[PDB]
Amino acid sequence: HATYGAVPLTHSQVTSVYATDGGKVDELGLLELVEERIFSWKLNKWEMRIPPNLPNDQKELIRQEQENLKQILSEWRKCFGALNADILQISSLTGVPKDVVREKNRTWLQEEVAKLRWMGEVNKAALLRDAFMRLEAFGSRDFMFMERLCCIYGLARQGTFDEAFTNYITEDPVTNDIFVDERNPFKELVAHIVRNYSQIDIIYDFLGFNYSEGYRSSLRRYMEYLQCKTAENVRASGRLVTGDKGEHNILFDYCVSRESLVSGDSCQGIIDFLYINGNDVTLIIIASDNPWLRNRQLPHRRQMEGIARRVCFVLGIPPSEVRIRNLLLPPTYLDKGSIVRLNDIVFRLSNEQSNLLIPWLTNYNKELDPKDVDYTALAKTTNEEEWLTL
Amino acid sequence: SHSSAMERAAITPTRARWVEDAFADQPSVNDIMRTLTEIEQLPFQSTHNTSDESHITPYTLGSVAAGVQRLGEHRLRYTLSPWDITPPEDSVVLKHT
Amino acid sequence: DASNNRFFRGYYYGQRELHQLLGRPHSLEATNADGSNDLSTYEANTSQ
Amino acid sequence: QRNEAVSSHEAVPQTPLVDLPGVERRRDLPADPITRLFFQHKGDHALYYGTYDKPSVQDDDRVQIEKRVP
Amino acid sequence: IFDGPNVGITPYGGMTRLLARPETSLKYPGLAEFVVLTGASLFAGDALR
Amino acid sequence: GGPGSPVRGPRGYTAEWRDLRNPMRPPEFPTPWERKYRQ
Amino acid sequence: KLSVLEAAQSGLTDYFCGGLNFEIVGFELHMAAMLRERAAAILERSGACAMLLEKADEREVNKLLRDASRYEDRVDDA
Amino acid sequence: VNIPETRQMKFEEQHPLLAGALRKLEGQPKGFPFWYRKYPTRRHAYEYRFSIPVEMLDGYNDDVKKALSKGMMSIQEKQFAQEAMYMERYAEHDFDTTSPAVLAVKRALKCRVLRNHLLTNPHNNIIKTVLANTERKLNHALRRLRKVDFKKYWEIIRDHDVQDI
Amino acid sequence: MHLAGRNGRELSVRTIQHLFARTDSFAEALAVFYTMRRCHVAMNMEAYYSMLYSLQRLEEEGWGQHFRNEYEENGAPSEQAMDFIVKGISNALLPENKPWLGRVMFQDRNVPDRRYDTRDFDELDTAWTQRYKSG
Amino acid sequence: IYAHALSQFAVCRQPWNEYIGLLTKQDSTPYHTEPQEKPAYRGRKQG
Amino acid sequence: LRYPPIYFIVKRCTLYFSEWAYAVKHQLLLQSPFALRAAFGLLQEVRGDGAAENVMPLAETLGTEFKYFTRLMRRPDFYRVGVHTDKSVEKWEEIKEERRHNIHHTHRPTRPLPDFEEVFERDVEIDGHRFVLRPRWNPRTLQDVDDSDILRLRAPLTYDMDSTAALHVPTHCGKASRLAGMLQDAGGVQVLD
Amino acid sequence: ANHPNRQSGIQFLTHYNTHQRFRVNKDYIDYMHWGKEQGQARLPHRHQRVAFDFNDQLHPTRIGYAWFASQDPTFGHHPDLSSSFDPNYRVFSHPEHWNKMFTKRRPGEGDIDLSVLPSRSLLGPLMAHSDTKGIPYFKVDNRGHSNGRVPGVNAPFFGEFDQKMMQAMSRPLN
Amino acid sequence: EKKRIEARQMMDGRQALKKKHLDLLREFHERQFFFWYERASERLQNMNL
Amino acid sequence: TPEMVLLFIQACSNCEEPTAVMLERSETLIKRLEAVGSSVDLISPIYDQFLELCAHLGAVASGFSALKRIVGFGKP
Repeated sequence: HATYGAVPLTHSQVTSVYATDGGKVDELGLLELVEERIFSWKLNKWEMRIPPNLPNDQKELIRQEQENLKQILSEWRKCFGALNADILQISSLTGVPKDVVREKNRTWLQEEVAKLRWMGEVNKAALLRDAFMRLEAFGSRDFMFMERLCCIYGLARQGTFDEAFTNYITEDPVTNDIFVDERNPFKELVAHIVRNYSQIDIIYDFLGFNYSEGYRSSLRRYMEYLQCKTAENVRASGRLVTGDKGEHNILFDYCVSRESLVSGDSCQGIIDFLYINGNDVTLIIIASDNPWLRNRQLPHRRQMEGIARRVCFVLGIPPSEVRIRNLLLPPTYLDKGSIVRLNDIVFRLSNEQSNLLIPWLTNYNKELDPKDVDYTALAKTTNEEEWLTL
Repeated sequence: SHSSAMERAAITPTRARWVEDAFADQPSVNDIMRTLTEIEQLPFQSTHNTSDESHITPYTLGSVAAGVQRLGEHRLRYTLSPWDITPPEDSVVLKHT
Repeated sequence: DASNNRFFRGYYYGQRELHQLLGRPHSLEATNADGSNDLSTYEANTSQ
Repeated sequence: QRNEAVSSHEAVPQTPLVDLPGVERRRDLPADPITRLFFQHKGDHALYYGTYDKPSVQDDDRVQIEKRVP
Repeated sequence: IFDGPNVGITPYGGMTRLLARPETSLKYPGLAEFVVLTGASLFAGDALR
Repeated sequence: GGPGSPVRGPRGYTAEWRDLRNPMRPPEFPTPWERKYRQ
Repeated sequence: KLSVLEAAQSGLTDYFCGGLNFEIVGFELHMAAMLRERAAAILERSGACAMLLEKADEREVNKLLRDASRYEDRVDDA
Repeated sequence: VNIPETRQMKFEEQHPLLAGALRKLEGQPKGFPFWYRKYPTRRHAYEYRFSIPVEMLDGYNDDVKKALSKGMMSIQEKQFAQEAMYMERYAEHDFDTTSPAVLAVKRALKCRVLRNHLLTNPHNNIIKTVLANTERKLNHALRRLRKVDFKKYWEIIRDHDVQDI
Repeated sequence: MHLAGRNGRELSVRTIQHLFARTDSFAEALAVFYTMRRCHVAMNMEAYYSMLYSLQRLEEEGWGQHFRNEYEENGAPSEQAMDFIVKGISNALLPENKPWLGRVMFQDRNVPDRRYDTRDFDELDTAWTQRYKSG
Repeated sequence: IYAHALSQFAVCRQPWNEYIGLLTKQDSTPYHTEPQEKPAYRGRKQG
Repeated sequence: LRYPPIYFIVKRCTLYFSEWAYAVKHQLLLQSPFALRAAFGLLQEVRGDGAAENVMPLAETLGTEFKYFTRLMRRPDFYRVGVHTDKSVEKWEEIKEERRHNIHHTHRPTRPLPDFEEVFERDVEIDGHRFVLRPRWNPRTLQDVDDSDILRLRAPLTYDMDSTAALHVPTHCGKASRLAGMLQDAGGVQVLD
Repeated sequence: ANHPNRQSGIQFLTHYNTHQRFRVNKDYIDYMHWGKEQGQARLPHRHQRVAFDFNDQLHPTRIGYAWFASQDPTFGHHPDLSSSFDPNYRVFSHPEHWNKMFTKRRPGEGDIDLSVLPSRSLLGPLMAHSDTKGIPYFKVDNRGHSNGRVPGVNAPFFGEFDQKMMQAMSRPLN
Repeated sequence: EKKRIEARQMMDGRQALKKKHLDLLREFHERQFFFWYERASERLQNMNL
Repeated sequence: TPEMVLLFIQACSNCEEPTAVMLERSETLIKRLEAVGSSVDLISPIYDQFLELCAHLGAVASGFSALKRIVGFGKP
């Protein structure tokens, strides 16, 4: 539990505290074991988890993060239980071993339902069919791999749940022998996470688990890392990361849209990042959570023309070919659809090196929620409604 | 209080005869196209090439004065009229009213 | 409280003074049951 | 409601699909701009809308009902 | 206005039966074909006729 | 039991999704329900 | 005694009753077509409703085909 | 009464090209109002009559300049000029005509004028009543300004060392 | 312009906008405005806004050349140069970020800010002629 | 774009208010006369 | 030009048979050829011999129209090019600007985006007709179509061909909202291999 | 109420701050000359009424035809569209504007204010005569119409006219 | 909490609209001053004679 | 007052060892008083003494910035 001296670890020190190296780590097996232990937990295991001596200003944020993680785990618990119930029912009906039920084919389903219907148990056949359909729908051992890994990483980052998975009394039902288990699957799991997923913090913020001004600094660091990898010379002075090479590889962090939009001086061309590749300029803007201001988030066409003209004046780029483009990013998180277009269009990153630089891109399958689908659909406003609406 | 001329119609008898000569009893789109092409080369002097009162599509403005007024919205109008812009041939000394 | 008690929903003395103290924009035929048209600035800006 | 739900029930929990930018907005009620007591102001001007005590400037062609005060 | 083919689809709505009525083909032969192909508009006067 | 009584209180598919079945599919147990009562 | 049916336009449009919204119909048909073409591409990649020996490929093909069929069902319902 | 020169300094800082244009065109007639940003409102130009800015009277004769100078303003015009000068020094922005500070300074100046008029001729019961009402409104405005800020209080209440209003 | 006024033909808004866009210096623009006033032309808010846009773009070009000098001398743009690139002139008349000020008859007029060559002016006329000949 | 062929027909709505105002009227006078003021309800006690 | 030009439009108070025929041919060429053939086939199928009895009733008319519509909407000619031809000039300008200035709406858009040049071909000549803008139909002309497609369109609707059930308008009005109830009352669907 | 000074009544159908017309102090009834077109003198004016009959025209919309091209070409100006209509248009009243009770009510005296009625003197236009054009030419107004877009005034008008409030007074069933 | 965040977003929108209203009033005042200068110029010209 | 700021600048310029704090104090005093704009034509000696202090310190950037600012304001 959170006793005196407990401090919420950060990303720099979590990798240091978890540095044991293992030759072979069952990435999915340890995740399943830790998830089933979390499910076997009780609701009172979350009480003494907030570190004692911290200011209330950040203590509220810590409690909010812990409550979010608890709610996510509780939400996933019932889905996992229903999935296991379906697997057990299918195994009971068919006789097929439970382990290999997970990866059975629709042709196997066809012959099983056919033989059940021939035997006359039409109810059993239909039940098996629907159970197999839903099991096929939600049967991946990596159904939400990044989500589960980031939940485990956040649980470790809280720096209080490490000792929970220890000193547990368990008995073998076949053997009837009772022994106290001292093994800690959480330790080896988080060690594997910090060994493999170097950008686990970036993934954690992209998934939207960083409520305290997250997803912005992580995005900036991701862009800086991508620029450094795709280039060879870099000078980072404060908010300007530029390449001294002849090609104008320039990244500029203008301001924070979320704060600047509400601070004052109501404008329309408030951006977040400005990236020039020497031939094209891209304005990357994180959409505001306020729908009324999201309409004016995008810069005007006149402002786009002015930006192009000013870039031509300063950088010396000929105005004959200047591709100035806008990119919108979801406000609360970052989805795979936006990540791929950011990698492909904003930079010169190709597919062959995309997986080289981003090993977790294949496992990043987050999709926009129905509440966040319309984050880019902005209703047009006529010139005579300037007084009335935004 | 209803006249056959005052009803809004587009199948006026001349157009009805045109349709019955260009579409009726023609069970092929290719045949219809051939008939239309044949009708294309009818000279204006041909008796079969009958005329009809063509409805004129309405103009945007409808009046020359209205057109000039609309066009004047995009111009800067001088303080003085063109005939009094020029200085007079007789010497006039400006003074208070 | 005002949520499940009729006597606490008295406007002119039960709730008008509280709304004046807390800064909530208050009206007689208010949208909320207590008598406040909208939340105060602190309530809107800060979580509880 | 329960009968309709069970009738439309599916063995698989189907996920929502992406639709057009909007087909769910509350349509403004019809009105005649020419012959009207008041203009049917659309809901997109909720920012411009005021309150009963301090109304905004609108329907200036008509007289304004002053609140009764003792 | 039927205006079916210009959008790339067959006209839909049931007006084809009214166009193919024997009364219509008797009063104005070829009108059904003209309307379905050219997508012309029939007015109140035309419907009265 | 009215409103004066104290309150009763309050990704995938849940546990109560599995038992629900479409009435189009045959029932698990063919209880001879009266048609009038079924309607 | 009498059920009148009409259109209440505020002067914005002059139509009485337009057809089925061809914009939304084309949008959903295009979405279904894109889903079907992506499913066909992944199916031929796996070969080099549908049933495939590979479990993940079969699952994603089934999901894409199901979503495309849902779009087609929406068009049919309209 | 004269305008504070902070306005000129701010205008020169904000708009360098316009300020340099005015400085180089000093003494020369000008056909374009460069000072439009310097004078957002009519009440912000109280040096000359009828809200005429100083820069406009450039290519005109000294007789017209003298006729429009401060020495030819009526009593009401002088009162309004002093009121505007005091209000612009407390207004949060150019259009600030509703804040308690500007309301209080306007009401205080009006009360001073009413008191002087009553000292001259006291037979106006209407003036007595309107002075009482204006005093009440000024008291209410100051009571409202108290909670929003008190630095303005320690700036304004040192006028004649009232400290007891 | 005296001949134009005598003949009675009225100068078009786009012609005036390009006339003020071709100017080089503030003194030149002031001379043009004085000449237009002397030629008995009633000034309009569109003309005033064209003059204001010309002033703004003159200062914009000056700052652009100033920052071009530093970019050439250093080999890398500066933070102030980037901020100017983003937000235009600091506190400029008719700011570009808010396009609801430079509007006349509910139509924005930002033509007299960028330099126009002999082709850019001609493109609009060629487009209008092509539209007339086609549709 | 597509209205080029449609505008060839150019069938438009015919006037109706003019027809109504210019058709023969049962009550038509050779010279129009302004109707006289009708009595109004002056008040409760007046009538 | 040696003298200033002045632009007039010439409108004919009376049209001729040749001019009307030219307008009709222009409209026919402008619209889709495959759609024209399908519409002609649908009309002749509905009309039949032309007798007062051989004309299909309203229910059969709606059924055949639904059959043709379902058979034709699967073609890319409808949902890729045809549906975008009715957009206004303002809408097209907005689409052009949005595509030219937006990344998320172009590279991997969650919502499909029309392409003006991909749906319209510019300045085409077809047997003496000049089209400043003509929609880009896959069967460009009427001579590039096949009669086998028309025969299959006129063939009766079957679930094997297009996986679409037949339409019966009155029974769909009646029992569509109660089909599940009637099936439950019957006892469910019997599945026989 | 037979008490003098209370003949105004208790009319609630006014827009004043109190329902007691004799107690309100905004507008004062001129019983001797008012009521020419509104019946009694105590009733609200035609341009200040909030109650409408079945066979009486409503308040005309102020526009301050061009937009009826799509409609019937012979349709003249809409009777419900007026170019000069002021809702709070003060009318001249002797008791409030031309008051003579202080004097002996002689023909030559009486306290009069000229703000009620626009000046008819030729002095007006002569002093307010300028070589430059007027406000509509100078385009000093940026608000335009109070409402964003009016199909009758700002934009072209489509659809069909609706004189009686039928579509504008209806309840959605969906 | 959900209602609170909704109200906060609404208040942010209203504040932005108020700032835009202030900007539009500034533009209107500048236009009025521009018109006044044109009108007042000729009167001073007449007063100069 | 202009006299007050001029006297302070004279003291901190003609004194000894005005290494670091006094330059920044003079800068903030100038940036605070210029906003009020009490001195407009009498600030030429103030800027002359500021330039003398910059000469004593050796800094060239601050002196050139002050010279550019005053020449923009209009001081010959």
